[PDB]
Parts: sequence; C-alpha cells; structure tokens
Amino acid sequence: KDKFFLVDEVENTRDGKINLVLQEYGEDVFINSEQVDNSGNDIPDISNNVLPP
Amino acid sequence: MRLPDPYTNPEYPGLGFESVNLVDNDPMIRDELPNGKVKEVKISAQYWGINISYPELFPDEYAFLDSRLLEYKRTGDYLDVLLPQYEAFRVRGDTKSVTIPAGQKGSQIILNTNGTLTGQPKAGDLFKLSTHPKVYKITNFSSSGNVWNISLYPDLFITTTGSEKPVFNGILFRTKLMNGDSFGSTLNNNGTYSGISLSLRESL
Amino acid sequence: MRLPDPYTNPEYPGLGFESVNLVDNDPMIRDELPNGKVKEVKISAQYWGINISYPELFPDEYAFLDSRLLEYKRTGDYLDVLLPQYEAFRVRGDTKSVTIPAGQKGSQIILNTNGTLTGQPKAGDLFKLSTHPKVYKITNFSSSGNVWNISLYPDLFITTTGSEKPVFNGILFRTKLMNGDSFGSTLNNNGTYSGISLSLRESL
Amino acid sequence: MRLPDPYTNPEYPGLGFESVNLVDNDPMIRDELPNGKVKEVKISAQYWGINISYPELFPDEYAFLDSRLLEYKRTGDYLDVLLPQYEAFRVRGDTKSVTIPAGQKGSQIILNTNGTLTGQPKAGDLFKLSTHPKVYKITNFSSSGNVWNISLYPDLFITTTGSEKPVFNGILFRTKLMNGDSFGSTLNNNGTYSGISLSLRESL
Amino acid sequence: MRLPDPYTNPEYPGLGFESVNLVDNDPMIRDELPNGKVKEVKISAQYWGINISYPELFPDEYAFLDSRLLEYKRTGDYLDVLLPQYEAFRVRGDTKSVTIPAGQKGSQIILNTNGTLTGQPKAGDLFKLSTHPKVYKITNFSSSGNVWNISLYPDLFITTTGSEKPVFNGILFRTKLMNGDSFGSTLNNNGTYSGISLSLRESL
Amino acid sequence: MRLPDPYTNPEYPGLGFESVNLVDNDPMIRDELPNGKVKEVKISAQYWGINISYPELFPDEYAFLDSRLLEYKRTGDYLDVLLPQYEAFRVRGDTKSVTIPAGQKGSQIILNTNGTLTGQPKAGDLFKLSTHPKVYKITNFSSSGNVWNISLYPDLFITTTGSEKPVFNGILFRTKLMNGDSFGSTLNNNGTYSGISLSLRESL
Amino acid sequence: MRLPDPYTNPEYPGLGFESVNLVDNDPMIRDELPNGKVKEVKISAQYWGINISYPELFPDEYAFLDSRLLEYKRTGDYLDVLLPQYEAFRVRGDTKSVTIPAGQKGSQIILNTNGTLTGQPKAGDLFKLSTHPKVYKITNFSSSGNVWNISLYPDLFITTTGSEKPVFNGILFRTKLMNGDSFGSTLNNNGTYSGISLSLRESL
Amino acid sequence: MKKILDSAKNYLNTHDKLKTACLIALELPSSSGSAATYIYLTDYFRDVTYNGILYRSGKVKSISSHKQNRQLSIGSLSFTITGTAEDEVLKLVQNGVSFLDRGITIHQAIINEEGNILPVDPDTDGPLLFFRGRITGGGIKDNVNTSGIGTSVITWNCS
Repeated sequence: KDKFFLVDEVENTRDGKINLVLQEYGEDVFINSEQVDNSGNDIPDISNNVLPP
Repeated sequence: MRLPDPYTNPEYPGLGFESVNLVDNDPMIRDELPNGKVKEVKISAQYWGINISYPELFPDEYAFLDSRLLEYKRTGDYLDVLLPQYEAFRVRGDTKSVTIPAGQKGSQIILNTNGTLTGQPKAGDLFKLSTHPKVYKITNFSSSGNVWNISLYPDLFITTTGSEKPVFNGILFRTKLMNGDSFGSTLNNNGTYSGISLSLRESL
Repeated sequence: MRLPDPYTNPEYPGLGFESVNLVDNDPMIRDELPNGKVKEVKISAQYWGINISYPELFPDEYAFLDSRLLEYKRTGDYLDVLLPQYEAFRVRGDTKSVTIPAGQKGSQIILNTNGTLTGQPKAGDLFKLSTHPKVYKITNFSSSGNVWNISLYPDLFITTTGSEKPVFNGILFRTKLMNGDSFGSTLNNNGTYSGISLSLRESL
Repeated sequence: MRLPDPYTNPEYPGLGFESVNLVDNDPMIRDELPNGKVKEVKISAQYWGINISYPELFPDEYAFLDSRLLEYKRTGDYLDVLLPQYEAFRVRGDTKSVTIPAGQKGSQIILNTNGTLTGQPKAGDLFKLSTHPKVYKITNFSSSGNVWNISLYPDLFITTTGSEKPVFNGILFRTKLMNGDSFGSTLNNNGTYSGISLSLRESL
Repeated sequence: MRLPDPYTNPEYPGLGFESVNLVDNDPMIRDELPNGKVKEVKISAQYWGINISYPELFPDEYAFLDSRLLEYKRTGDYLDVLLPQYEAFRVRGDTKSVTIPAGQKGSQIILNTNGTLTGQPKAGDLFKLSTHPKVYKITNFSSSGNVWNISLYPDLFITTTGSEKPVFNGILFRTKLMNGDSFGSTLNNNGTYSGISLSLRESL
Repeated sequence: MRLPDPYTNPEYPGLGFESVNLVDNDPMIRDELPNGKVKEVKISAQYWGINISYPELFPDEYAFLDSRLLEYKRTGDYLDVLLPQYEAFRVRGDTKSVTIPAGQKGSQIILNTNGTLTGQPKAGDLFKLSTHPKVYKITNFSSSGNVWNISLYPDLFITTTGSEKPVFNGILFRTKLMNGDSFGSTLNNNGTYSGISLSLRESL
Repeated sequence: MRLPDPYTNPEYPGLGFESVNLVDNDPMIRDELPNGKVKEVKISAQYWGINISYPELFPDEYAFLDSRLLEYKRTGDYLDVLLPQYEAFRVRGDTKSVTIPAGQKGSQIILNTNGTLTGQPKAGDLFKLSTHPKVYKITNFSSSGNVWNISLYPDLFITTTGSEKPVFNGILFRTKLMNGDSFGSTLNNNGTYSGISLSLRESL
Repeated sequence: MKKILDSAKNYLNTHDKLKTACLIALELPSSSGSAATYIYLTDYFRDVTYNGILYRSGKVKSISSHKQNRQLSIGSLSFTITGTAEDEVLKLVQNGVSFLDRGITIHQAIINEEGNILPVDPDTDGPLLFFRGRITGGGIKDNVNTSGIGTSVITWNCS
C-alpha cells in the first residue's frame, strides 16, 4: 500500500508507452532518512531444533 | 489519368465496376489498459482504399483496359477513380467567388459562400479542396447565413492559404494502383479474360 | 454521442441490428493446480463487448451511418448504443426521488424508492448508475416493501456516494469502435451495402 | 449451485443437454524408447471434463440460464452438473450404517456394507465419497459377503479417515465453468439466442 | 488383459471393430545419396499399430467398454486385442508337441511338427512365439514333409531357446493405448455414443 | 528452341493452351510515406511471366511434349513460346527496309518504314526488336505519314544502334521453365494425361 | 523383385495401377538476378518418382500384395515397376551384336547397330543400358546409316566401358518403396481394404 | 521529476485519442562557419508550423526509444528515413561522413483537436523535448527482389 520505490530506468517510446524499472530498498537506509534504528536489540537465537532421546 | 468507366466509355460495358470497396485506412496505436479504459494514438495519415472487381472481359474491353493500365505504368501518372454513388449534385454555382479564411489546420472548414452557391451539402457526401488532391467526407454541416461550417473526417492535410476553393461535384480519387508488381489476367479457351482486380490506394 | 438506430431515426429502417452479440469479457488469473483445484483471481476490469451486424443497407442509410461513425472518429468522444432486447420498460416512474445510501461496495446494492417506482426488475435485466457509465446486469432481486435489494454481476466500480440515481430504462453503453483501423464497405450491383458489421467494446 | 436442467426446470425445455461430452483428462508423460517399449509417467491429477451444447434458446429460457450463470460468476460458487445416463438406481438403502476402514490411499475401496444396502453396483457406474467432491467410476466390483471390493479409476484423492460414507445415487460434478473469460451469445433477428456452449471442468 | 469384443462378450454386439487399421511402423535411418542410391539402416524396433473404430455404441455397451478401459488405465497392465480378420483357423491341432530347434535368429525359422499339425499357413497370416509377445507376419512358406520353413517380416526379436512353441491361432497383440490422455465420449439425443475410436500401439 | 504447339505440329491438336496467364512482373522499391504519398523506385528488370495450362493430353501428344521439354532440360538453351492471341497479323510487309535511328532510350521509339508497311499496330499488341530478345507491349501509337511513333510499356533495355529491325509478327518469348524441379504427369484409367501445366518465365 | 501387376497376375484385377504419376525429380539451385537473367546450378542426381494408387481391394488381392510387399521389406530387395504405356515395341532384334564405343560420359549415346536391329526408336520412349539400372528417356534420335545418335534426358550416370548393350523393350524401374516407415491399410466392415498407396522412388 | 502544465495533465487525462507528432530539427553541414542551415522533418501527416519553423512531414518513417538510468552513459537513438527519397539517399550515400557530430533536436508534440500544438512544457509553453544530441554515422540498406516489392531504408544513428 503505497510501498516506497525508486525509479532506476525510464524509457520513453514514440507510442507513449513508458517502460519503468523501479528499485526496492531496505528501511531507513537513505542519506535523507533518519538512519537511527532501535529495533536491533533482540538478537536472533540459535537454531538447535534437534533433541536427544 | 482517368480509369475507364462506362461514363466516358459506354461501348465497353464490361469495364463497369461490378463491386467497389471504399476502405477506411487510418492506422492507430490502440492500447487497452487493465482498468478498462481503451486508449488510442494516431500519427500516420488516413488514405482511402478502393478495390475494383471486374466480370469476364471480351478481347476489345480487355485491350482497352490493359492499354490504359500500361499507359499508367509507363508514364507513372495517377489513376483517377469516379464512384457513381457519390455523384449526387446538391451544391451548384460558382466556386470561385467563395472565400475560405486562411489558417485552418484542424478538422473543420469554415467558408463564406457569399450567397453564390445554391443548395446545401449533405452529411456523408464527398468534399475536396481545389489545391490538394486528398478527398474528404462531410460528417456534419451547419449553415448560419452565408457562412458554412463543414466538418471533415480526415484532419485537414493542408493549412488553408486563403486561395483554396471548395469542390463538391466531379470529385476524383488520385489513386495509385497497388498489386501492380504481379499483375496478370488469364485468358480462357472461350476467348474471354478472367481474374482481373484493381487494388487502388489514394496516393495524394 | 448516440449510434443511429430506428428509434432515433425511424426514417431509416435499414439501420437496426440484424444480430447483436453481447459478450462477457472478464480477464482473470486462472491457475490449474496439480491437485485438481482451479484457482482464478480477478484483477483486470470487466467490460461488455457488443458485436453488431447490419442488414442490407441502401446508399442513403449507409451515408447517414458512416457520416455518424466518421463524426465519432473525428471528435474522438465515446459512442453510445442502446440494445433493444433490454428495452422492456418493466419499471415505470421517475427515479429522481430514489435514494441510494452511501458507502456501498460490491455486488449487492440497497436503494429506497420511497414508494415511487411501479414494476419489479426481474433477473437478467440491465442496470446502470446515474454518475458512472458502467452497465451492470441484475442477477437476483429481493424487495421488502419499498426497499429493493439488487445483486449485480460486476461489482460496483465506484462506491455509492449517496447521490447516484438508478437508471432502469434507456441504458446506453459507453463503447469504442474496434474495427476503425480497416473499415470497408462493399457496394453490390443490386445497389446495397452488404455485410456491414461493428465490433464495439465498452470503455471504462 | 445446480446447473438448470429439465429435471428441476421442465418449463424451459431448451435448457436440456443436446449433447454431453465426458472428457477423460489424465495428463501423462509418455516416452517411447527405441527398443519398442512405451513408458508412461503420471504426476498430475485426473479431472472430468464436461462439454454442454445447447439448441436455439427463447428469451425466457436464455434469461433463466444467463441469470443462473451470472449468479455463479458473482458468488464464485461451483456449478453442479447432473448426467441422466448415470442415474440408474442400483444400490438402495442407508449409507450411514456402512463403514469404510481408514488408511485406504490406493485405487480401491474396501467397505463393509453391514447388510444395510440392497443391490450391487455395476461396473462403469459413478461412485463418490461423502467427504470429498471428486467423482469416481467403478471399474470392477467383487462382493464376498457383506464386504465390497470397489475399484475406482482415479486414484483415491483422499486417504480415508473412517468417517467417509459411499454415495452411489444423486452424484453431481462440482464443476467450474471454463471459457467464461469470453462468454457470449448472439441474438438473431427472429428473437432466439444461438451459439451457447458450456465448457465445464471438474474443480474439486 | 483382454479388450472386450463380440467373441468374449456376445451379449454386446455393438462392440466389435467397424474398421481396423493395421499399420506397419519400422523406423529407419534412410539417407538419399547424391548419386541416386537410397541407403536405409534399421536400428529402432518395429511395432504394429492398431487403429480401431467403433460403431454406434449404446449406453450399456459403452459402460462395459469404458469400464474395461479404465481398469486398464488403473492397474497399468497391457491391453491385448484379437484382430478377427486374421482368425481364419487354417491350422488345426495342438502345438505343444511341436519343437523349434534352438539357436535361430533372423527372419527365417525352422520348426518340426512331428506329424501333428493339419493345415498349411499361407502367406499373409499371423505368427507369434509362445514366450515372447511379439507378433510377426508370415511372408513365405515352404514345407518338406513335417518340417516347416517360415519366413517372418520382422526379424526374430529373441533367439529361439528350443522351448518356444508356435501359436498359429488366437494371437493377441500386447498393445498400449495412445488416446488415454484426452479421451472423450459424446452422447447424442438419439441415445448412442458416436465416434468412439482407439489408437492402439504394440508395446515391445 | 520452340515449344510445340498446333501451329508447328498440327498433327497434335491436343497441344495448345487451354488457358494462358500473361502476368506482369515489375519489381519495385515501393514506400508508403506517412503523409499519404506513395513513392516507388524501379530498379530490378521487368519480365513477362507465362502460365500455360494444357487440356487432356493423349499418350502420344504427351510423349512429344515431354520429349521436347526434356530436350530443353538437357541442352540447357532457352524455350521460345508463341502466344496465339497476339498473332493477329495486323501489319503486312517485310520489315528489313525499315530503319530505326540510333541513339534512342526509354519508352518512346521512332522508326521509319520508308513506305513499306501496310497496317496500323493498335495499342495492346506486342513488339520486339530484332537483336534483343525482350518483348514489349505497345501502349499508344501515333504516325505522321511514314514515320511511326510507338510507346512501349517496358523501357528499351538496350539503346537502338541504328540496325535493329522491328518485329510485328511471330514474336517469341525467350522463357525458362519454373516447374522443372518437380514435374509429374498423372495417367488416368481413361487413357489421358490430365492437369498438365507450365509456369514459364521470361529470361533477360 | 517385380511389383504385382495384371500382366503377371491377372487373377487379381484390383492390383492394376488406377493412376500412375511419373515424377521428374531433378533438384537444382535456381537464382534470379535483378537484371532479369535466371541462372540454374545442377549438382545432385535425377531420380524418377513413381506414385501408384489402388482401388478397393478384396481380401485375396490384398493378401497377395501385402505378402509381396512384406517379402520386399524382409529381403531388402528392389521393387521393379512396369508402366504399360511405355511398352510399345519399336526396336526388335538382338542387342548383343550392337557395339557402344567407350568413353561416352555426356548426355548422348552413339551406337553402331551393325544392321542387326529393325525399326527405329521414337522420341520420348524409355531407354536403358544393360549394365546400369538407371532409366533414360530418348529426347532425340538421328540415324545416319547404322550408327544411331540417341539423346537422353538424364546425363549418363556411367561412363560406357564398351561392353554395355542398349535395352529398348522390357524396361523396369529399380525402385525402392518410400513411405514404408508408416505403411498401413484400413479394413472396412464390408471386407474390402481401402487406402493403399505406393510412393516409389528410383533407387539405382 | 519534470512537472508539466496543468492544462497538459487535464488534456492527457480527459482525451483518450492523442495525435502525437515528432518534430526533428536536424543540423545540416556547411563548408565554412559562415553558413548555418537546418532541415526540419516530422512523422505527422501534415506540415506542423511550430515557432514559425515549418516542419515538413514527407520523409521520416520511425523513431527508436530514448532510455536512461541512474548511471551516466552515452545513450543512443536511431531514426529511419524513407530510402525512396532521392534527396536523403544522395545525402547519406555521398555526404554521410561529413554529417558526423551534427546536432539534432527531436520534440514530442501533441496536436490539439485543432492543428495547434498543446503547450505541455511549462518552461517554453511548447512541446516537451524528447531528445537532443549529435549524429554518429548512418546507413542505407537497399533490398530488391526479382519477385515482389523491394525495400530501401535509410537509418541514422544519434547519441
């Protein structure tokens, strides 16, 4: 819903059809954005999904 | 150069048009968006396509027609084609005292008849300017006094210079014969020529 | 604009559909799963398609028809048509005093006649909102006194804003021509234009 | 939802199936080795394909059929199709006291009728489980006392849980209407609708 | 398994080939040399192809036929057929006491009847070994008393081991269906299944 | 060499064209400009194409015909044909004393009969120069006493050197066969070769 | 091996050639230059193509024909085909005392008949050498005393060694049966075999 | 992003049939700097008088697509010319090397319901520029066949 993309390649034809190639990026990874991220404190855990008898 | 028809040459009744096909050729780039809206784009010009079919031809009729077609292909002229169904005489008078204001490049001709023309043109008739060979069809006509408002299907191929004179009767299609690269006619054992077709295209 | 027909121009009985094909065109992302289940997703908008076939047209009737069609091609607007098989006036009255409560999306619709309309719209009849030009098709009907519950095959394209008025009669399809690029008419030696047909397509 | 047939709706005799086409669709990868041995590989599922043809339809018959089809396309339901030639009543009784042992995933149903069912099913009949919509054809049947050994063409699409109940009569195909993307019917000048065909596919 | 036919099931006279096409399929590396000489190398194995066409089948006969065919498709075994035009019992007797000396490869074969068989197998008749399921075709015959010299069109697929017994009657082709993937049957309003046909193909 | 025909071999009336198709083959660089103007450039040489169809040929007549054709294929020379519809001897006299002044290129040609020829070559007739084997077609004629002005459809391939003599009668097309690669003749049980036809093509 | 015809086997009248098709197959590389000159290049050999059509065949006629064809396919021999229309006996005598000078590799045979042969061969007849199986057609023949000048369509496939002897009568085409990869014949319910065609090619 | 005049957006939304025209102003070589000439072409079906410059319509057949991305690179565009025209066949064949590094300005112009040009670009109230740059080479491909219809296409290349 209104996902943020960035144009990367616009092509104009004589028929009017315009070819686009957007580019998706992470979150708050732009120079203009507020790069401060507070959600990384919860470190992921190890995947020990096997157990002994 | 005029294509032989039973108006100028009634002695060859086989030269009549057994069936004409006035093809509307207006190439457009049509795109249908997923939101249900169909969109068109027009760049190229519109040219009237005429297809003529002929019956069995006797040796003299075929000789005359072939001589005319070879004369065309020799001098590289332009075949003129007359359609009888479009020869209804409505507007009569002099077309030299009528004036067309200049700068008209749209799809509509506004002309002051100056009261010199009797009758009124009907929608769907054939209309043509005197300085350009392109043939137009009147799609609408409103008369408010002496000034006429004629609406044409093909967008005006020329910008009026003020010297053009409308032509309503005696209109001919300045066609160029297509399919002339491989043009032939088989002669049957009974002496009549068969399989003659003229695919003409309006080369303005 | 309006496509000419015997209702608008009774003096031309040659106009009028010899046969009309009302096709249903709903694009869908259909997928045939390996387990036997068929999954289809509706994304592209649906549009009615109208294929009109004309009987033998005499030269004047065809002149009127192609004049109107060329005016269509010139001014570039939409071309409205009125299918006569759906012209059964099954609902009398004036629908201005009929209110459709706002905030309604989907196939179902609720409208209050306020005791004005006389006649029940049976399933299979057409339906069209006053503002939007889309044409729906009633599939089921159920009324509790004055309030009417109508189910339409295509989902409401726009959510009702509380001012849209029902149109149970004189429904016109806002269509666009699909044969314009190469549209030819043949004239027989009998004097009639034969095999005139149109492939219309509802826009938006 | 049931497709209208002259069982439920005899007042519309034009809705009968002029010709049905039960298509066996079981895609397989067949490879022919140069040593003369033809080898097959089966991965995808088998689905019964039903094709219905109709005669000329009067306005009321077409109105009813089109209303039902549009209701289908609106609610996204599943059309049920009944084939009269497969409605021979052989097995009669209660199918609730019969037990089907669980864990049967092959191409064969072993069921203990518990003496509650009279008659015996015939090879080539239609058989269906009560908990799955897929339709099976009995290819062989051997009865040794009360336990029946019914052999089915399509490999069991479900593993029996022990609660399924065999269904022998009143079997309907849970089909989904194909070719609905471009669905239409031409109305002739004589008032009857022609060119109506239903290509249905069993969407279990 | 056995394909049903009026010999196995006389109660169904509708079964039985309306027309059978016994095609010869020998792939070959044919090469057309520039000098006019045609060189062909036989590498791939040869296989008879059988195209069976059925007459109007009534519902019960088609039920039996497609039940048997679906049992074929289920258990996956081979489908034997008996061509009736080659069922002329031209050789009486029991062939168990007929010995075929071991170590024989190629078209020619030598078998000793030991004064048991009565009747001469003329050219064009079928022949089949007891062990291998391949079906040959006698092209020439020559006997010197009890010993018979038979020439077969396809070379002996397996070299005789001294125990293979001749089978001059009741020869069945071990075939596989080639129409299984999409096999539909149409039911007419007359009550018969029309245009039922099979494209069989001998396996190994 | 000469293609056999009833004029050269009257004893074989089966020879002779049942129907001859004289096609015109002028390759051209045609270009359809966006403004409606059609521009075509002539670069490749023009060549008449002759399609000859024969009636029912009896075995001896076909033996003569294919003997002559195979001699053609063997010695590799050209194959002359004489179209009989253009054999109207409209110009009497001997043309040796007719001079064509040198240095003439293009469609127009001027030749001085010096009061020798009797008869006027009307438009549509054939014309051929003594030296070059090209065959032209008169499109228009105009004479002032003895001097004749003839316009030919194909431009003069070679400029007149002052010695070329007109050939108004017995004009042969220097053609090459185009059906040689696969040319088969069928013999009926009635005893005649049916559907013998040739696709000739003028070389140079 | 000789193909069965109603000369050797008149008891099977259905084995006659209902229609033969002697196809001239001489592949060439034909290129048409823009200057109107058509140029050909020949590398590969010319092979006579024979196509045989058959009427409905009774069981015995088909049995005989199929036995012969299977014998052919078994021994890998060469079918010999006799065309009755080419069996006119003109040259009679001994062909052993006639001498052919060696070193003749062109498309022309010069032979000294030594006065031992009566009659003269006619153009379009069939001619063949005794040491090569290729069949030639005489395109021209001039006799100056005892030395004959026979001209042949296919260029001599062998260089004469001086031991070859001309063969004029009893000439057979050493053909090899094409379309034998998929060769079959459908047996109708009335007992007659239909759809039998032999596409033969001259495999010298 | 380049915004366009409000009336431009209104016309583009409301009107479904757009009569676009590509206006080409090609630079013409001159022996000395004392001369400066241009040849004006368009693919429309009639001459377009834009800013007092008469864009003739006979010759140009087709135009390629202009493409760019976020990385600087020398984009290229190629447009075709009818090879049946004598002027252009002569020009390309006998002067196609002196044409190198000569400018070109292609405009994408919408033609109103009348012949006037819809003012899309707000900076000049004129057409929206489509391409600009210099020629780099050319090419003509005459293709005739002894049977049928030949072809003659002049292809220009630009950067």
